[PDB]
Amino acid sequence: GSRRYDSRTTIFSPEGRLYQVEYALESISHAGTAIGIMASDGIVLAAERKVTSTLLEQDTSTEKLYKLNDKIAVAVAGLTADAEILINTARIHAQNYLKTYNEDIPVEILVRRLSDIKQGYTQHGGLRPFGVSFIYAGYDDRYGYQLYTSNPSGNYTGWKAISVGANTSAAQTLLQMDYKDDMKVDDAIELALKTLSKTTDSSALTYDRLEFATIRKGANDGEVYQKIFKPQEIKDILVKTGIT
Amino acid sequence: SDPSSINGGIVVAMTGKDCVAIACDLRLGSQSLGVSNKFEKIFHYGHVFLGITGLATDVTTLNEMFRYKTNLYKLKEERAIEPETFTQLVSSSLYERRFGPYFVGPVVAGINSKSGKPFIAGFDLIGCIDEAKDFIVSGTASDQLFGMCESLYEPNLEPEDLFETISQALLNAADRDALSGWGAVVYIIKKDEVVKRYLKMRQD
Amino acid sequence: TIVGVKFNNGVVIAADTRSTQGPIVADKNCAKLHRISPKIWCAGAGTAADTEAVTQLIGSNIELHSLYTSREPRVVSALQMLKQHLFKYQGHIGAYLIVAGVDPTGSHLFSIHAHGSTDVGYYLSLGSGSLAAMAVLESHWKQDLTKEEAIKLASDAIQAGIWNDLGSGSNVDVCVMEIGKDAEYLRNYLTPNVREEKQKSYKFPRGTTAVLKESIVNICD
Amino acid sequence: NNYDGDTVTFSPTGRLFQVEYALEAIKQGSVTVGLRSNTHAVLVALKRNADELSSYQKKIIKCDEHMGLSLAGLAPDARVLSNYLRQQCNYSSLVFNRKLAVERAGHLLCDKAQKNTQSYGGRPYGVGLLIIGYDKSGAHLLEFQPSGNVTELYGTAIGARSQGAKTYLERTLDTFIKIDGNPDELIKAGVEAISQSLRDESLTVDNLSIAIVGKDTPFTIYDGEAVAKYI
Amino acid sequence: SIMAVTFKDGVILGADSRTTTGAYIANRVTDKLTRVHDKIWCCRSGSAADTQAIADIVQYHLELYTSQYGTPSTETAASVFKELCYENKDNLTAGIIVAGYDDKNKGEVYTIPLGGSVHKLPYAIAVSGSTFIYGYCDKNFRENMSKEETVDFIKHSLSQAIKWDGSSGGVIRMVVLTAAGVERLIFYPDEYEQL
Amino acid sequence: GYDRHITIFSPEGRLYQVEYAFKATNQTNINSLAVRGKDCTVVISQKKVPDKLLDPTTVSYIFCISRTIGMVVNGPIPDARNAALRAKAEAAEFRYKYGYDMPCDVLAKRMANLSQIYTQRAYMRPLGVILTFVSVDEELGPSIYKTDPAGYYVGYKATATGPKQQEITTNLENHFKKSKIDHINEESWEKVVEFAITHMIDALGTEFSKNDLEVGVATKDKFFTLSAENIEERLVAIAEQ
Amino acid sequence: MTDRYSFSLTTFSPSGKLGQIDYALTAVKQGVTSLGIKATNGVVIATEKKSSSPLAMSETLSKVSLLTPDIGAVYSGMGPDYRVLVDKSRKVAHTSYKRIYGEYPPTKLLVSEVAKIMQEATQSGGVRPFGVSLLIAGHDEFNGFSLYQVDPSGSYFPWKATAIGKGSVAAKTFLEKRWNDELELEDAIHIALLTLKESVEGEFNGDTIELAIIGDENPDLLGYTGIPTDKGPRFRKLTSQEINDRLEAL
Amino acid sequence: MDIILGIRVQDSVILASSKAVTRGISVLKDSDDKTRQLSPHTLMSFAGEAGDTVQFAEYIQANIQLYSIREDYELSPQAVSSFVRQELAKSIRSRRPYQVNVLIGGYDKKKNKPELYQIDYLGTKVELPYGAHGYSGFYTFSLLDHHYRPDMTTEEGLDLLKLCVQELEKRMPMDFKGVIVKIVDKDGIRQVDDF
Amino acid sequence: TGYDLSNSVFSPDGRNFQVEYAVKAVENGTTSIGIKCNDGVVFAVEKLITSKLLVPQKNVKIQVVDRHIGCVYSGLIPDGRHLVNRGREEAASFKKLYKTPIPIPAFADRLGQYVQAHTLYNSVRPFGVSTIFGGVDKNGAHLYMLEPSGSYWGYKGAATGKGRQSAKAELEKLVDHHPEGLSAREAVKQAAKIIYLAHEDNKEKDFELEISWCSLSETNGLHKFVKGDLLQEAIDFAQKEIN
Ligand SMILES: [Cl-]
Ligand SMILES: [Cl-]
Ligand SMILES: [Cl-]
Ligand SMILES: [Mg+2]
Ligand SMILES: [Mg+2]
Ligand SMILES: [Mg+2]
Repeated sequence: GSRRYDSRTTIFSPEGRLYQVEYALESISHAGTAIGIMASDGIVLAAERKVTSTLLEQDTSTEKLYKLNDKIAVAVAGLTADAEILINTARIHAQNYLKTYNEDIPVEILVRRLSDIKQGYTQHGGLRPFGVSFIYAGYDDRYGYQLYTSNPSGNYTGWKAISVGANTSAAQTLLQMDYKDDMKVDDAIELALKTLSKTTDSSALTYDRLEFATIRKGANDGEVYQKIFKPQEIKDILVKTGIT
Repeated sequence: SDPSSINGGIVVAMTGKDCVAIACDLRLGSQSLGVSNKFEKIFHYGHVFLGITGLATDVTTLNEMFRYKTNLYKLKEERAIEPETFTQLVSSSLYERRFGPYFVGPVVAGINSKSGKPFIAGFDLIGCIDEAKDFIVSGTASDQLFGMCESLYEPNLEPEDLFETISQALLNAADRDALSGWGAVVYIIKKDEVVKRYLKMRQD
Repeated sequence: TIVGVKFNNGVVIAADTRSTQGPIVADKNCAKLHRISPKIWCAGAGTAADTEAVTQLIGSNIELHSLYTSREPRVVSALQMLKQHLFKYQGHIGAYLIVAGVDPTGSHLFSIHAHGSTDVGYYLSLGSGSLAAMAVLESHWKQDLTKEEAIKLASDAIQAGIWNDLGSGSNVDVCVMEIGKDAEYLRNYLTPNVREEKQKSYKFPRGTTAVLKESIVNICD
Repeated sequence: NNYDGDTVTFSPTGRLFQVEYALEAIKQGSVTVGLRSNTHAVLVALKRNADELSSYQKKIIKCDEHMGLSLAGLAPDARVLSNYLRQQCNYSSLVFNRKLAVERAGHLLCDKAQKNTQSYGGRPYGVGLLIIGYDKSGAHLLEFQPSGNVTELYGTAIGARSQGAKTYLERTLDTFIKIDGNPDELIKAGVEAISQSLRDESLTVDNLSIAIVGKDTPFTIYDGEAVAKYI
Repeated sequence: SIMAVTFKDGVILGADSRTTTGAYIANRVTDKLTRVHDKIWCCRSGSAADTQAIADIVQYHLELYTSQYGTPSTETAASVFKELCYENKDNLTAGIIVAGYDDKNKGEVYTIPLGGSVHKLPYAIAVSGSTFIYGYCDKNFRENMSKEETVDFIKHSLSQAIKWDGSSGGVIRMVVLTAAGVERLIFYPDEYEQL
Repeated sequence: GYDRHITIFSPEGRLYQVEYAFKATNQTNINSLAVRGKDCTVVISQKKVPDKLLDPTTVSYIFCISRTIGMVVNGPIPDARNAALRAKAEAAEFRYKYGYDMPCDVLAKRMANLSQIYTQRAYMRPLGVILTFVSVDEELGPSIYKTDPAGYYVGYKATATGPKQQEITTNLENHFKKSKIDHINEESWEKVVEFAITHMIDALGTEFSKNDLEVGVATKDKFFTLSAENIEERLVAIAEQ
Repeated sequence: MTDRYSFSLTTFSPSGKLGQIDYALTAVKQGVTSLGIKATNGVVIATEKKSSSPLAMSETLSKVSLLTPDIGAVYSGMGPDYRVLVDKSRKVAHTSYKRIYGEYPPTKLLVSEVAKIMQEATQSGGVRPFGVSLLIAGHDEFNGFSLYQVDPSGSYFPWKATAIGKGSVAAKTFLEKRWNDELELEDAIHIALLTLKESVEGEFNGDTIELAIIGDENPDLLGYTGIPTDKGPRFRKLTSQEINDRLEAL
Repeated sequence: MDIILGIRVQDSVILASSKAVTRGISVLKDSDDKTRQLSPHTLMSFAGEAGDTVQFAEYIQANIQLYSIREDYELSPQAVSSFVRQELAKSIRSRRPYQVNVLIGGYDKKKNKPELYQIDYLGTKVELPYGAHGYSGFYTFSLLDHHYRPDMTTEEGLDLLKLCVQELEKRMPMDFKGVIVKIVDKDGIRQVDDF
Repeated sequence: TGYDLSNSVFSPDGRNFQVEYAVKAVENGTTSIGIKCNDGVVFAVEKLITSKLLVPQKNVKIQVVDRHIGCVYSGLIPDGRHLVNRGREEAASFKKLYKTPIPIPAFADRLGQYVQAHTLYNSVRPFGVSTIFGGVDKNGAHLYMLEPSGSYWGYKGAATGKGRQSAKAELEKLVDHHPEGLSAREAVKQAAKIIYLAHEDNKEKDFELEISWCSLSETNGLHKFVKGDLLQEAIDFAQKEIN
């Protein structure tokens, strides 16, 4: 019957690894690099667009950086289509929590649930896992500014600074070298761009090949603003740090 | 045992010159017993204002529901919902519960951010749209409000004048209804500023 | 009050503009003339939410059908889809509709009861003003009506309803669907009930209303 | 070879190998004999033990007062099919106040076995049954095979070395068919028949299992000291 | 008032043209004679909604039947009507007379009353509230009648019923089912009243 | 190579199971032809009865789907009858739901969409048939729409299907180059059948007896098949000219 | 019986490739060239009508499809897969938007819904991916004119101008040279016809070319008058004659 | 299940709940505690249909205790009240609705403020300085409107509660067998041993 | 390759090998025939006597559907029984809705569509039987033969099983020598002869003959088994013809 054509996507190797999870991670390693850096007074998200074309509409484009609610954003690395399925789920989970408790969802709770959905696809159903790694940048009134990552395994961990996708090995060494705990957002912006500038497979890092976002308390008195940078705003911050 | 008149309360909306006004009483009761004098019936999703009269549990539930739906709208559309579109969403959501309806009389008020056109609308409990140039009324003193509005209202009132007209329309209607009153709130809505005034009224 | 009148080269539907909850007039100028399709129009009586909802659902499904078949939709399709939907709910959806339109087959005029029965006629009327309207139609209808004659007869039948029926009032809405032409929708075709000037102006002196508190509402991000 | 993975695959010569493997389970099973006259029908079964400390596997199951079978192969499958027969016999009684015809019993087992040979995921039954009964058309003996093939016979045998007993019954046919109104003599013919399928081992008191149904005899099973008479 | 009469050449179906809501005549030119197949027609009584829904489903079943198995018998059409009426008797209020012409069987008449039972008769008549009459002038009806005789018989029978009813009224419609084809007849009040 | 057993993509972006379904189309070794008149649509198909024990009246690859739509199948009779029953069901359901007779081209699209699903869903195999739908549509007039196992469909001025399809196609192509029009400029359907048969004889290079052919004719408000005697009368007319 | 294929037919290979998506893109590459160009005051989408037979009526087969009054779609790859996607796209524009908000969806959100359907065919049990790439041109009040490409993976990208299928590599190079941010609609149609002539080998006229625009509102195509806010569809399919007129001044 | 009172003072919330359980014409118990601790700084009193009250209270208690373990965090009184309201708002359009009325008294450790929530069986939530369910409010609200002061202490709040209970014992037809009083402050939940 | 391992898989030829493998099971089965006559149909089958221990006349292979349709098959006997069970459900549901007993062509397509359905999926196995069936309806006598592919046609005479080629040859002679038609009583005698002639291809074990018939004149349009004197008369006629 149909048993003949079943890939068995949810089985262990003799070494005790999940084939499809390992191969999904291999897929993600070829995706454009995404960096998250957490400062004392905000979080930076920086992502590299996958080999841009000159005739691609840059200003009205969203590939890497998505908004989950007013306090939480994600940077994507992997299949964009897969990511959008999970993002819409996360956006609904956040509104369900707000509807139930009349409080914005704590960052970890949203991350755990999205991570638990990925886990399910590795343990049952016989379907391929989601070929997606997320960097979650968020704020809540409990833990303040928080960075997390999740991967197709459904495992998630917290970070002061982290990279996903291409050249993470190289990127993580550079972040580990220059990062310190009493860092400001403006300093973290400079670190994120300098790191992408050195790890990129492109000849030179330009505004048209970048997505950028900050989560600051820059708005008046104890409130968080999400700034998804425009093309012209990336062009300016790229000149100001002296990369172009 | 008539759900629409257990908790009581009223909403009225009016159009002026380049402005709208929406107002409500603050009473929540259990029939004869007054329970709360701080129960606001007007909510806003961006620049779109929604008043809801009727069964208070459904007023709270629909507020929580339209916050949910407009939050998701904004994330996907990357812009705040407009009054005309929100009206259609209220209509859709009410008629979805056609044979198990929310016992409510919702009122939409706001200015279209693009055209600058003042907009008001009212609905029955299953979501039939009443679109009106002049005014919309809802609640246990709807008859009283219709009488006040139909006589007091004139077109193209300035914000400061429209305030007096809607305030007097509500106060005098609430004073002739047992299940309405215990304080009142009036929102004056201009294109890019919104003033909220609490009215002094008799507490009986 | 809603009427349908067939003429030489098409069909005309007319309606009043009064919405009521009990004895109170909720809307003085509501539109009871619905577009199922560009050249298929509907007049609705009964539960206002039900007539709008059932008209939009069939209208949506007709549009999708028109795209799939690459053909202008037919009135019999709108009729068949409406009657089967209404029959399913056994009259619990209180929509009484006059369905008129022009399609490749020709010009059609139908009525649909809330329980899912349909009729065919040269002239029809529905709603609380149907008997007032039908009296005018029975008195003045003739075979081989011209378009100008048909509009007059339809608007006269609505007028009978407006004056003599408490459920009907305000203005008259007409939609004319002629073969080989765009359907013309004449919103507020007649306005014979204009509110007379008020004797006095009830504009209040500013500061008349006592105010406990003032605050600025933040609607921005 | 390549066409024996499941019951949904024909071989290039038009064979169902999973069915033929199920048939093989019966040949490994202990011998059981069936034979009938015009008045009575008899089942004789050689029960098998795991060792001298163990009991002897029961081969004969009662289905109604007028019908029962003996099994050879997977005992749990005999339990499933015998339970199904009990329900069909019971349905016939409750709904129609009618004893289920032995022929209809056969037809129902056939159709149940067949569905398990045409559907993916399921497997064929791994047991053969000898159904005896007395209904409105007299005494009956059926042979069931998990291919679905059911056959009405004067006599037969299934299990290991069954060919010996089957040859004897083929010779004796004209004798035992006319044993009318004499239960003990028809059993004796059944015990002499199963004896032709013995090697080294002989029939002992806790080894032999006999069942009988007939004109004025409900389906009754004889085991232990009750079968000592026929050794 | 609806009746179907079998005659020499085939069968004729007749009815009034009046539909009522309370005492108000909703339609005074109603077509109560419905085509479920080229030469299988029915007369509808009871709920207008219920009879239309059933007549539409039966027409679908006979169209599908014709595609697969060719032209269906009048008996087959009656059976489909009964099945819908009997199985949904709790939620339905429909009384139906089925009349059809076969070249083999000629004219046949079947009645499905409120019960959901089926009866094959030479003729049938229903008046007031889907009320079938067993006798209805048994000496006024003879087997193998003429077209004009049959038309005259139905015209008279329905006129008498409209004289004493109130439910029935307007024009008399008839459908003639024969080998020749299908004919539609209409009689206005001024003709049929003076009888 | 399990990418050749089910309807999934091969490395070169092909569905082999779809391509093999097309080859099953010609398993019957029968050629069909469809042309349009002014008022009518004619479809002719070869009728081969090799066994002497067969009842020739029951051997047919032309189906009366509805009262206005006819359909000729090129492929094995089991898949032909599977498609026929479904088309009959779909045509009847359409009339019930939408209150008018299903058009030829809309039925074609519906059957093509069903065929498409078999090419995307793994558990279902494609039907090894090509469906040629004919009618005189009340909006579009004389209509020919043809479906295949890939889920492809299109309208035709005229068409041919079967082993010697290309020979019949070029024969018709050359006629329409000469006549300079999109149809057979002929009043009666009788003469449009005579054209269809004549051009099949010229293309295949074979003569036909009354039992060698099978003819379907669509007119306004009915599609019907010709009897052996109806074809015989038609063959006599060709011979006497 | 029953669908026993409840497992993914698209899985990760050790290299991290999704084979069935890669192979679907190969099917798109074999497909006939289609392109889209965005102007300041409109969008043009165009493709060749590769006719299977000259006896076939190429009018009946429509490669350029209206999705909403203001959104149109063209494809490269497997035609049948496109036809069912158009059906599903038209329906989802109603069920998941118009029947909720009482207005047609904006281009990016209908694209998002089409993308979702195609992503599901990539992960759901017992199905292969769709063997098509879509170009969706549309207008909406708050985003203006926009052009999107959708791939078998479910990925979508916004384009100023692009091409897909047989001669896309050459076509994209041609568009890069000709495209600027000051193009009027007529200029974009002219460039579209120039770009498409390169990829077409046989006859090049209004009968072998299919072309549609998202431009000004068309009151004449609405089918009724009387509602001032309803000004008619922005999607218009150019006629055989209208194309031939622009091929003379080429 | 009859009398449940609540007073929010400066630094605490006081819940008073009647001790009597009456089934038919007999008082089964005179020491019943009509309250469940939802979290260390959140207390819920309840009154309504027999069985439903305790079943609902324990169900809420389990769900809040589950959240506390999962997140190692105490949910705010506002959050707990919003959760409880949504559960009751589901109940009212169920096959068989929970007929339970609740007061939720909590100390918010983030705001350092006491909070009292009143939710009826329909899911009608309201935040109040003082609240009651059923006929309790009819006698006590006039007293509270008069004697209640916003900057009152816990001792002042207990004296004002004694005045409410004395008025109820005088003018109420049933013997509710006195009240169990529980204070919710920054230090948690304690019971007044003698009242 | 491996195109023959799974049902519903097209080979590069465009063939379903699993269906062709099912035909081999049919070819392996005993001989069964059908003869269409003036006003009805005759069915006959070869029953191999494996052992003396088989009860004569009490292992009936020909099955009735409704009251007017006969069914006989060669191949996997249980598969035939499964198909007849389905045929009875189809005939019952037809009669329930349409009143009239199912016409033979109508009934033929019901079996046809069901058998064809078992060639559409790999989760199911094709039927390992060719089924000869027919009877009398309003339009007269009808004989059909249905194969594992779902393919069926009308027949003047039909044959399937191990002795099909022998039976077909003897059937072809009857069609040629009786163009104006064969009578019901004649067709019973001819059926017997053809089974005896077809038994030459299966002559290791001796056999038992079984005949049934539907005739408008002889059985009043109902399906009956040929028993007693009429069966022995047909056997005697067949015995005289082989010698
Ligand atoms: Cl009617
Ligand atoms: Cl047919
Ligand atoms: Cl479809
Ligand atoms: Mg008051
Ligand atoms: Mg497939
Ligand atoms: Mg309350």
